[PDB]
Amino acid sequence: THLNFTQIKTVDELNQALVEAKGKPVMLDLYADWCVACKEFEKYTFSDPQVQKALADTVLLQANVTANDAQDVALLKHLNVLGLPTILFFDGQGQEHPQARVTGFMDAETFSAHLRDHHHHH
Repeated sequence: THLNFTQIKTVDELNQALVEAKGKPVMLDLYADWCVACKEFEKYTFSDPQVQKALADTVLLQANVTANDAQDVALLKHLNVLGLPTILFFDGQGQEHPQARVTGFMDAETFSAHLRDHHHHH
């Protein structure tokens, strides 16, 4: 099984997705078909009900940079991404918190702990 991502391609598209998500946290997954740890996230981590349920109230975005085309490269540069896998997290105000970035494989337990570490105005 698999998470329900919304694809974005460009910097502009990311920004409008963040505008529409405003009020809910966001996770942006940076993916490529050739990225082994990205496939491992799908196999071991995003497939785990604990992770799925933990992410149920998060807007999930994905950028597929497989081609490394001009738009992909501009997005990666804009986000100061150094390589894959990278997962970024934005709060409900749209602010990215760099300490939350995930830049290597994490199993379900580790990823869930990362996610843990604003609900109904609390």
